[PDB]
Amino acid sequence: AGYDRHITIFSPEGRLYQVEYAFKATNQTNINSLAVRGKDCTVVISQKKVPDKLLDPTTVSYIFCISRTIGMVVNGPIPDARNAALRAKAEAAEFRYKYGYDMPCDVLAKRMANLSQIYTQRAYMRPLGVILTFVSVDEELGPSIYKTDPAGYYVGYKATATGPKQQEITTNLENHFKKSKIDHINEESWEKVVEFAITHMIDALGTEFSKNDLEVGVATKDKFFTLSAENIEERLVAIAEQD
Amino acid sequence: GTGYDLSNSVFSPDGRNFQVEYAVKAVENGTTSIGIKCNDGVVFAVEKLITSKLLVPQKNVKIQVVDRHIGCVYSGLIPDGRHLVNRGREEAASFKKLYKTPIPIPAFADRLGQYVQAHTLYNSVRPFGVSTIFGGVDKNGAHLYMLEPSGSYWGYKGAATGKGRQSAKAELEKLVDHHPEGLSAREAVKQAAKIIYLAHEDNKEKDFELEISWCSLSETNGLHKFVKGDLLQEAIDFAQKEIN
Amino acid sequence: FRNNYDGDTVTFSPTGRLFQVEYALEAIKQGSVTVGLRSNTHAVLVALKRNADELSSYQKKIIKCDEHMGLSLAGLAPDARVLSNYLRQQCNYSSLVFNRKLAVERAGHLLCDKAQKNTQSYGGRPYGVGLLIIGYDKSGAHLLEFQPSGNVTELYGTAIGARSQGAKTYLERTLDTFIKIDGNPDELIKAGVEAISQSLRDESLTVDNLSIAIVGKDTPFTIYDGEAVAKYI
Amino acid sequence: GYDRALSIFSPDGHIFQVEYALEAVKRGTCAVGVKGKNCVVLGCERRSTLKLQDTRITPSKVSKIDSHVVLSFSGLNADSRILIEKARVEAQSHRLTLEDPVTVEYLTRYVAGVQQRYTQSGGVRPFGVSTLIAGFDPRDDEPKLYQTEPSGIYSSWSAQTIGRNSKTVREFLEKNYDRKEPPATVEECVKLTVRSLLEVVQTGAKNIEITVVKPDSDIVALSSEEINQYVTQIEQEKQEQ
Amino acid sequence: DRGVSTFSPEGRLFQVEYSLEAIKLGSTAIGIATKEGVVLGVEKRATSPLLESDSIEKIVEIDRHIGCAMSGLTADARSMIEHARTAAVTHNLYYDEDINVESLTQSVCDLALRFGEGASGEERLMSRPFGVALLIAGHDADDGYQLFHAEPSGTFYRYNAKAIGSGSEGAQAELLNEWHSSLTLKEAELLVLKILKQVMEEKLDENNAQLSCITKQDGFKIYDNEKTAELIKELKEKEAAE
Amino acid sequence: GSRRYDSRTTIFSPEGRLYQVEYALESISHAGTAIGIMASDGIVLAAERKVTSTLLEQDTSTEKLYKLNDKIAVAVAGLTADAEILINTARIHAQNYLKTYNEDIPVEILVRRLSDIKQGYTQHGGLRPFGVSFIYAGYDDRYGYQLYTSNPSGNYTGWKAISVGANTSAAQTLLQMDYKDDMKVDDAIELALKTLSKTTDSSALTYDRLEFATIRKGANDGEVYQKIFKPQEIKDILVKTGIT
Amino acid sequence: QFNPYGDNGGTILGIAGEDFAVLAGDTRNITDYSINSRYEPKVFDCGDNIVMSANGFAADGDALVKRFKNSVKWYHFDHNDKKLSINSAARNIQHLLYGKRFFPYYVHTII
Amino acid sequence: MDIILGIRVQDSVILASSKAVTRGISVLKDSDDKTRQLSPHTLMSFAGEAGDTVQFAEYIQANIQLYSIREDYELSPQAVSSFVRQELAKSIRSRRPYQVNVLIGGYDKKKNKPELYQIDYLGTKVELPYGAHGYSGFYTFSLLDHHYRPDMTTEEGLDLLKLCVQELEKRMPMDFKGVIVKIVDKDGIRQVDDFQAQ
Amino acid sequence: MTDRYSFSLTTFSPSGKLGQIDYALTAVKQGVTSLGIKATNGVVIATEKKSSSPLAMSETLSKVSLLTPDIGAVYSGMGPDYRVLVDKSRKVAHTSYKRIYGEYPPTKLLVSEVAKIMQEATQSGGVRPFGVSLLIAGHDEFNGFSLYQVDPSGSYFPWKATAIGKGSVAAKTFLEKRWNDELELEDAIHIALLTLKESVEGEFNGDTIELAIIGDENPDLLGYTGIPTDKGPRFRKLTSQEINDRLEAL
Repeated sequence: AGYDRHITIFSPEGRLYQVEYAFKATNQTNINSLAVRGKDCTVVISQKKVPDKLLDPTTVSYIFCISRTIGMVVNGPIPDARNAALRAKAEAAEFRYKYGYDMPCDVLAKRMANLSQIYTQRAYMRPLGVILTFVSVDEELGPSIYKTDPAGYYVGYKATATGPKQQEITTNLENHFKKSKIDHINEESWEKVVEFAITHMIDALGTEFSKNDLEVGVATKDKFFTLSAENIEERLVAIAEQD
Repeated sequence: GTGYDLSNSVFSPDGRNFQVEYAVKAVENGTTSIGIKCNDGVVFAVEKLITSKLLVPQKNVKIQVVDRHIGCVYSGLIPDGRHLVNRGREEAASFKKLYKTPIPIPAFADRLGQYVQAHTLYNSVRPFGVSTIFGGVDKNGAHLYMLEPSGSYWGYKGAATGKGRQSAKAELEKLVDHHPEGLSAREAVKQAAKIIYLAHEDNKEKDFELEISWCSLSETNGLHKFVKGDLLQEAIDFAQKEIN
Repeated sequence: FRNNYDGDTVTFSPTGRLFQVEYALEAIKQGSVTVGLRSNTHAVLVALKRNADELSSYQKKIIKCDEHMGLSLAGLAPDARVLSNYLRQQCNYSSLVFNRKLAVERAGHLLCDKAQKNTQSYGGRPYGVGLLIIGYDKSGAHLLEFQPSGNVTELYGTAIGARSQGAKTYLERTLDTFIKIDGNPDELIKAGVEAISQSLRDESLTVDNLSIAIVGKDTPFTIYDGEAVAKYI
Repeated sequence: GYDRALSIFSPDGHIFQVEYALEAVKRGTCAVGVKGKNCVVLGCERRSTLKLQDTRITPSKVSKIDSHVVLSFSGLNADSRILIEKARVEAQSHRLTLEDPVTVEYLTRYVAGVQQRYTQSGGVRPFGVSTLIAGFDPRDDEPKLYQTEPSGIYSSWSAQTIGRNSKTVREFLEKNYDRKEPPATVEECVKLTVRSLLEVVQTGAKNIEITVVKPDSDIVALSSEEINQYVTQIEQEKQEQ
Repeated sequence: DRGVSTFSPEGRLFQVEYSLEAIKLGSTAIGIATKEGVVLGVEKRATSPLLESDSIEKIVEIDRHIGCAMSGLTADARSMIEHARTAAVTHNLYYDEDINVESLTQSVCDLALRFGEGASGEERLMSRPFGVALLIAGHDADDGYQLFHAEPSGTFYRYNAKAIGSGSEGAQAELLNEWHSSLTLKEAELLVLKILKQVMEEKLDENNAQLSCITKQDGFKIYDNEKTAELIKELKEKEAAE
Repeated sequence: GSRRYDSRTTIFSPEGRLYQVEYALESISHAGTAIGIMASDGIVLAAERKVTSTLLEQDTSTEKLYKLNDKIAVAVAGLTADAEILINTARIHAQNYLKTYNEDIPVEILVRRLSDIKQGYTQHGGLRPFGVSFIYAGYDDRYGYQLYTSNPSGNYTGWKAISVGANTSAAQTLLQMDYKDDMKVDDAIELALKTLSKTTDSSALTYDRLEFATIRKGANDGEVYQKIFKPQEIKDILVKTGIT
Repeated sequence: QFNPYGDNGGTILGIAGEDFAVLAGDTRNITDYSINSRYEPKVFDCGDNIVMSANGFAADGDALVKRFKNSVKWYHFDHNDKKLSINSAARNIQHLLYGKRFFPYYVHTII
Repeated sequence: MDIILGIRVQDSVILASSKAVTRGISVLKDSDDKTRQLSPHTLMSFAGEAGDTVQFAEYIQANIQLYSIREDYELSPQAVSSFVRQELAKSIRSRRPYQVNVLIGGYDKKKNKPELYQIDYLGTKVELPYGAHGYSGFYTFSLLDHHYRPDMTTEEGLDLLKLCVQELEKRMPMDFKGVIVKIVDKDGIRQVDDFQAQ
Repeated sequence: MTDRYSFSLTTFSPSGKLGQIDYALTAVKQGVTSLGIKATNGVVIATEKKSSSPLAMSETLSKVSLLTPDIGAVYSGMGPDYRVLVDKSRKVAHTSYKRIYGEYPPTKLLVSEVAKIMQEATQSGGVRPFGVSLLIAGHDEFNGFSLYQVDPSGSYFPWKATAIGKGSVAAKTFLEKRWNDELELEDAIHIALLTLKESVEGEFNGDTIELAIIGDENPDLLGYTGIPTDKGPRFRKLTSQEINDRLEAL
């Protein structure tokens, strides 16, 4: 009856409210992230917001190293994001062991999607209020970005963004692509693609960034890594001499 | 409609988990305790309200060790905290058995997070009614951590929780601003005694028993030990002094 | 309000209260009175036993857990049994597996952990009884107070049950005195009896009415009931 | 997994589901059993939600638990099936291990306990059935009549009934059955059983079915006709006045 | 709705209180305990004159040295008695002696609170408290003749005399007055019989009241109708004076 | 907790009725009408299909008449899926009886077993019943031609002619009107069809809207034949009767 | 293969008098040809005026003696301080012993 | 082993089974009935391992009796046997197989014909004019292969059994103490009380 | 801890309705249109690719899935619910059939299997029905070509043609006029394309249409040569190009 708004069962309009609310939860952190694919790399930027001075700034991240190859950034509270990280790690390991090759991004995405689908269908499992963007330079497919949500949806993008100002970034991004006509930043070094990444997050959020305001992650052939405040700064500098 | 707060795993229309938040309240209604990270260790201290003179002095200990290099202190529903330490212990052992080396702090923390976060996933269990400040020394540094009923945790330069939370963080923020160099575990012990003392003012009614403990790479060898005797009085003194 | 959040122990109120646990604590306040007080050499328990009719027995409130430990109960007796039985087992295990008398401090820690499971688990129910635990071990005499909330505290003395507050205040003053009753069992008992009398109203403590237990240095946890407590009124 | 306490206590000391099961009993056709001096008769009225039935096959109301014990009921038909089977098995099991068929009492106590059990186990609702179990104890000639209810309570009767309007027919039995001289014959017992049934069955030959149980495994169900003869002669012990 | 092991704001277990209520509607059972034996008498309470009164079992033997009277939803007592019997026989097997009555009683009460729906404490597999109370009386060498009242709460008390069931408060009050240390088996039989008479709606006779006693010499004996009738008669005369 | 969302599907009303059962029966009454008529040399099962269109393929369709074994078949009224679950298991219990005793299973045993599976959902488990009712048409060496019916309460009974689904009272009344103990298969078919004709909630009884089945013990053979009528044959039998 | 058993020698003797009884046992404990101890008691006081010895494979004898003392401990607990009569102790032991009928306590015991 | 013979005449089945139970060095009993009536027209004879023998028999009895009541019908002999076979065939792969051999002689009231089935502890079943288990068959099958006729009377079958018994008493080493004969026909099951001297 | 939700979440209302099931049917209604037309020598199933942003990559999402080399399924309703049903359906085709008979299951049986799962979600304790409806099209040596629709209740039925979701009714109506029993696959494709066009709100081309067929055997897609019994898979997903070529013949 009127409990159809507590557990994942259908409402008379054919909706799962708990899933809906879970989506709203992803915004609680107030961080925006984007990801774009280079010619042979994949960058994801996510803002970093350290309010309290009493925290050790380096322990704050919503970007996670899943496997030597896959990188994942979460938009959502941390206890749910970490819970998803661990599992994504457990899964990527198991896949390597059982199949003899590294789990690809899309498959890892898909697998992560399916578990979510499950919380969507069983009363006892609450969905996780987080959206996961997996990125890597798959050995078979190239730079990749696959994102999943609490509804169990997942898909691949030419570039994406997520967070409170998703729409603004998306539109700026879409525009850049209509202009270029290609599906990736036509750039050789990931350093530059990281620049475009930040540059456009600035142009769209109408904000300037300091080194401790971003979190950057890159994924190249046979490796994914997070940038250091200093590598980030090298970028911040490079752009502040272009714009 | 309403009712989104009668069950622990239910998301509200605003995307919050009300039972987790009501849990936090049980925390706030509790004693204060803090953690000050330092140049090669961490110090923990907690206010211990003296309910009556019938209480035997220095006996109802509250800080807890995990393994041999980790201190744990929490404010709130004491038992929930103890429960959280039993798992910590078990998870520490499991790590050592399989890997030989004692559990690294970041890793210990996450093990804690994950168990707590798990208590916000089902409506057949209630979240934890405690926030925990814990840390210690490992292969590469000192680590201080605080965990909330939501399972959120992060690394701290200093941390505090409980009723005196605010004044405590006030003091702590002072320390971080004034001493960017770090603090000697010797100093931090004092400072902790202070912060607790000040923080007792937000509850200036009942008298208190101070309790500190530390883990320092040169003062305790990386092992968690409590502060007793000579070293304890020094801090109690340094405290009662700067209270005025 | 309350009526919505008191349905079970797995629900926190908007204040951060656990009503089922709180409600549990009430059955204790409903129970008869018992007092504990320790010196540095002995620990005594004096508890007022409560009959149902003038035609019945006075519910036994003290239980021996080991030769070195025991407790007086206040509240729901069954839950007392379940808990003392658990205390009996843990004492047994220490003796058997380590040939070590269980530390009261540890016995305490164990009781807290047992109750707590019934205060965070569905369909379960907090225990409805408070416990006064005394014991002598490698570090002297001890007295522990256990509450269904899971909270256990070691005190020089205390009292629980209906009107407990009388004795609890009495001891709070009588402290400096009794804590020094070393090497004299009967006195501590007396001190206990006096204290217990501070929470009376009904009638004076009698033969069928009183229950005292003592543990100490060269004294194994022994239960004195009726015929033998006569000299302590 | 499913273990919800369905039978539970309510503020006044009642177990509703148990009580509501009694209602389903009241809603079922009447069943009567009266015991003679050398027999026991069990009669039952016939349902009427629809008619065009195949009288040949439909599971009648009286069932043999064993060659010397029968059980009739009033209530959820389906619910009764479970009790019968369970009773039959125990009838066999008892034979296998004691090398002696059950006494009606044993069989009664068995069925009874199964009912009680369902009133305090998780995940289940009480049996919506009450039964009349009759027959003779092995090698004995003293007739046995017992009744059981969803609560699980049981006991014996010189005569008794359950089901809709049992309140009315009980009265007839209470008045026409004298414990000083129970229907001293198969005939008069059958008659008294029919008379009683008539008071409520409301003149319907094909509405009544009667069964007689004699000592040493002699159990016989009357023909639609032999009963009709009883209905006939009975309407005369009312008309001749 | 709420669970079956929920505590009221007054600190009591609902289902327990509720069952205690159901117990108030039962046939009276009285037991008196003297230095010559223990009497347990009960009111059959036939719900119709066609029911064969002797087929009412409300006083059962647990062992030769322990008997028991029930009051309440008497079907719930079956599994209790069984456990009581097995508990006593088993004890004799493992120790070559009789189980102490307290011990037997205590074993029965251990069942009491084992109800719930996944109550994290052990494996409680019973959906609701017992809707019945027992009067357990017996004798052992250590503590003589004893009478115990066992309630669905897990608690049990020892009484010199006790009444349970519908006429409890009244009967209890009467017992309270009439009872004394130097009572005799016959006097006790009488009181039970008398007090039963009082609280009984229908007129007490041999087919509706049942007496039984347990003594060191002959053990648990359920009085046969003829013996009880003689006592009933012996009573009309004791009462028909002053 | 979890109890919060439990409907208690196996409880009694104050009136001693089973909600879920009563409510399932109601579901069934909105289902296509199925009829079973027992003759002296056969049994006819006929059913009116619900949910039709110009595009629905009637050729390779069987949504109401199912074969349980070579001597027994059932007509369904209710949820087609819930049906298949019970069918697949009934088919199996048939084969088990066979393997165990090397004799085909007596119709009533098969029936009683199925009815017992339904009674279960009525008394324990906490699951919704199956919204299905069956008319079984079967033959056996002990009773010959048999027609039974089972519904959600797990109760079953035998019949000379019967119907389930929508308009039972209407159809029943019509059947009580024209049925007679000494009927014949070709006649029962007609009756079956007529009855459907006057209860149909549609304009005209067309072939595509029907499913017909007969269980005849042909004289020149010995083996009970089961013939599930093919579309063309329904059309034919329909013209013969004159509905056209 | 692992042989779960061993023999530690020793010998015990018990004699019942009119108002007394004794249970004597030697004090040597061996293994094959070596003396393990010249003084390792195997006759113990189990409380309630009951002495017992389980001689054979010491590990088993020890385990047995342990389980019995404990049975005496719990008899007190469960049956309100009642003293375990010797006849009762005996029967109790029968059960302790027979519980291991399919992996026996390789010992010959006396109380 | 003990003796279990069965012979199907025209209107009946006659089972003959030895009266001795020997254990070690002594014959404990000389009047054993190694038979159980499964149903009024079905009798089963059994032999094999000490306990398994009666235990399996009585179990099969219970199960057939139960079915009889649940359906107020008597399973055909063929049915009872297939049932028994499967119980055996399932046993052969259990932890401790029933080591029992049985002959089932029943009168099929529907077909109005006597039947006899031989089933071994492995669940090997076969229908036969006459059968035996153990060593007896080693003598009797040839004897019967020669003296048996499909149209014999109950009396003729009994005499044939007599021959069998004699041959067995002559040549078998163990004193089995005679046999108990039972005839299964249209009117039920009866034991020939006169075989120790006919 | 533990899934204590052991009771049905779909029960009967007093009107005899199974709420959760009707509701799932609504969810289906809100889903994009998908159809399937059956030819004499083929079957086509198609649907629209509702690109939820131009940044997303359309190709990386198969709404049309191959279940066996001769069977496909398309849907309308909640995609995730679908994706997991394909996984299971693909697995069951092996566990309950290819691992026992050495050959792929026939359409109706596979369908029968899928349907059973859906039913379970309607009665098992602790779950909610699937919010999807599928159109499964296949072929098998003994039944020829078929097309089935499976609803959240678990009911399935064969069709000459049908459509589900948003523009169902209009589409069902459009098909009823064009369809006939002498349609050669190309023509049905065509019809499907037309039918699809009317539901499609904006862009219409091979990058927004996912149309697949079940037709003749295709050996060039087998991947190996040398065995004359395995003639090739009959299911083929049409390419963007192949769709456009037929679009440019509107």
